Amino acid sequence: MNIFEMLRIDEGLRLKIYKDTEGYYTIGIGHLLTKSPSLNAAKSELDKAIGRNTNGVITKDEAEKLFNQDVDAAVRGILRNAKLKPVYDSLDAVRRAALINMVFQMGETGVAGFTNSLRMLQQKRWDEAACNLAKSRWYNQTPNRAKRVITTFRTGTWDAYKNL
Ligand SMILES: *SCC1=CC(C)(C)N(O)C1(C)C
Ligand SMILES: [Cl-]
Ligand SMILES: [Cl-]
Ligand SMILES: [Cl-]
Repeated sequence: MNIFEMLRIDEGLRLKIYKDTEGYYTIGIGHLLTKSPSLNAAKSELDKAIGRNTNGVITKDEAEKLFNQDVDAAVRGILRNAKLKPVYDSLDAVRRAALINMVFQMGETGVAGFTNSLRMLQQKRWDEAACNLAKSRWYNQTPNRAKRVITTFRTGTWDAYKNL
């Protein structure tokens, strides 16, 4: 198991424009196109992201290319962020994947806002971090995914993903 397989499970794969859990236009493996209500604005972002006239449909190769770029960007965003980098540096390889997962889903700014949870993770207080992470809109809006990510932080294993 690794970060790519992990996010593929959490995000799924769809080759036509769709609305994510928040109702935002998205495509591929959780690639957010726009927060704008307009399907035309989304198709225009998609064409720009892909580099051709897509008409809202992409191939699997194209979805996987956006995915590679998105995972890379999330990692580089953690490493350049002053609140995230020290947490990331403190963690083992499995829990690092959990942090990347959160950043991929909510962005660098959102995760940097979990000030108290980040401090507990850095201190390696795993049960206490898990309880604090669950006191969040994130957990309340997407409970099954949040539970998988939180269990990964708690245990340092891939158990929440292995029967999937
Ligand atoms: S978040 C810690 C916690 C409190 C209580 C309601 C007693 N629980 O069942 C858990 C362990 C979730
Ligand atoms: Cl998704
Ligand atoms: Cl892009
Ligand atoms: Cl969920």
